[PDB]
Amino acid sequence: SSQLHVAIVSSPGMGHLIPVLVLGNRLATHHNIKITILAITTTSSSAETELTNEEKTIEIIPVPSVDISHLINSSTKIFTQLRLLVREALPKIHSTIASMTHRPDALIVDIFCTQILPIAEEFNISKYTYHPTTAWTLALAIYCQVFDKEIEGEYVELKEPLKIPGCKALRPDDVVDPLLDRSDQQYEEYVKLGKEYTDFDGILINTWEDLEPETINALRYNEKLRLLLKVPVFPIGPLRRKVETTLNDEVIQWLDKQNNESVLFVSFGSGGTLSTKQMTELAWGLELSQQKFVWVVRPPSDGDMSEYLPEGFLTRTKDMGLVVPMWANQVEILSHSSVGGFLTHCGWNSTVESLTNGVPMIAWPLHAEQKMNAAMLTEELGVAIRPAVLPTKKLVKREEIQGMVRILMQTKEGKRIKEKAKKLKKSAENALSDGGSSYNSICELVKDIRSRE
Repeated sequence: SSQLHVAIVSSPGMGHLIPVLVLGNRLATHHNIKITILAITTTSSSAETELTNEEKTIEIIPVPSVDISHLINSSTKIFTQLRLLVREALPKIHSTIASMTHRPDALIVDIFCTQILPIAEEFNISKYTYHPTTAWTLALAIYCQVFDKEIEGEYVELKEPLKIPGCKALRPDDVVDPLLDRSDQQYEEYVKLGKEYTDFDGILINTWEDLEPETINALRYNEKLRLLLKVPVFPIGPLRRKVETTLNDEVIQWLDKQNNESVLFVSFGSGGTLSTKQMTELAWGLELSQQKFVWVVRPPSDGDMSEYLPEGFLTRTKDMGLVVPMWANQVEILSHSSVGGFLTHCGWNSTVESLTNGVPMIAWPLHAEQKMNAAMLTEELGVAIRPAVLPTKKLVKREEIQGMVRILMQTKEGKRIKEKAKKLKKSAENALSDGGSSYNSICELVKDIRSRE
């Protein structure tokens, strides 16, 4: 009777489900909320079998999408594909919710599912969107419908940056992928998402007031912005996975010998991979740095580990570093006391796993909103150092990579950057703890749900 039913909808891919699984976990930590996760999938193996609880409090339901292969081609952007899939899946999602015996009191969609909006309206459910990256990139998405109408040619071409009312100016090189090419599908789909945000009952952003106090304030009170929005923002971050016991973590038992904060963690996760030329440079610059590291490798994309590395790389670096194939327990490593640095694509979940541990960063942006994330982490916050030219524009050579490592790990500049990471970690802990802003922002989102019911 008293307890709420919240349904969170995840677009496909572990990279999208885990944040949604993290968000439901927080809602249910402090507020008597049954979480159902509608998990939009696409097709793979005999994994067509498409933590479901003893008390039925956190259930994952697979929602199998309909096949979009006939609406795409080999040159379609992954933003556009994601949007065409959710668009096409809409009836099956209409069907899932309609046949749920306990219908949800509130529906939260992730950022790639805002087209579910009519379904929530038809069924009369409170609607919300989960923006899982900066409030900055959120304010860009919303305002882009104004930049659309007042800029004539490409954005990538501009001489001066982009004035988001209230907010840091966005230098054209640092723009999100949908905005690289105005002729593309994804550009016109991005401008739409921006106008879809405002139709929800509120927006949740995985950030916290201290980290983005101007942006969040702009969102709430700017003259020019509040024309576009008219709904509240709930900064509830930084949300991310707790540390897990695992079975024989080869990397963790390595790190137990090393000295405190003396290892550089290098991983792009699943986000991405490097080309062969950029891979072998990173191999040298790590080798050259005379610096202890753990490196997660994905065979390269030019458009047995030894093969795609400099010859006898591992044989040489045997004493110094640790090379790891495919994947690692990233939250767990970043939580090791003996880790001091992190070269990362700046995916906002990886960033937040690093910050909440006071690990500073080498910002290596790759796609999506990562450039704009790597801009905040260096200019705005000073918790990271990026390469002089975004590694998407020009190769980053081993000499620069070498000095990057040495600065971060060895010098007093590195110690100050890490000092900033440890302060950010602290103000995140405050924001999450009882009475914090993110804590109260959640208790304020609950208040909104219980009000419309």
